Amino acid sequence: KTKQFSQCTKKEQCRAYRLQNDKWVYNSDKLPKAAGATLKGKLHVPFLLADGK
Amino acid sequence: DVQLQASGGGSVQAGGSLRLSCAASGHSFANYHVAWIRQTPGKEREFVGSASRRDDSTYYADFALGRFIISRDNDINTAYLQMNSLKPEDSAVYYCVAAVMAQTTQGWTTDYDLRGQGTQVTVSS
Repeated sequence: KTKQFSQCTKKEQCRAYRLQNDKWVYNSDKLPKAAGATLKGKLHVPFLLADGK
Repeated sequence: DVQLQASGGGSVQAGGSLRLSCAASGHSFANYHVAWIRQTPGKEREFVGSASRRDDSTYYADFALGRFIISRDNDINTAYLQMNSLKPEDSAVYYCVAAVMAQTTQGWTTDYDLRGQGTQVTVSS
């Protein structure tokens, strides 16, 4: 909804955020964490070390 | 003790004007958000308006817009509320609250970092 907000004049007085529910991410330190239990599964790591000739 | 002392009220006919002052004794308003709270008898304290020195902004309630003005004079560490066009519904006691950021300005403030004694305003029809 393209909703305006009166009483605010200068745009950098505040900001706007983005929200998403699916499409999870790796536990990278370059992002801020979400709120609540931060865990909804685990995945496997391809290219594991193994013996060879 | 850092105390806020409000004054400037009284009884005035409807449609007039008044100017309330509340000053701080013990500390200055140099780093305080000033918010005015009104308490009519028989109901709960209602937000009136707030002013911020950090962004020089002023927030006003629905009934307060177009009639009330908030100004600050840090030289004599006081906050002024100049209202005009009095109405009978405006008769109540007024306090001013001084707070150090802390996001206390979310709707109902109900924090009172610094609480002061209020002054009574009567509006006669």
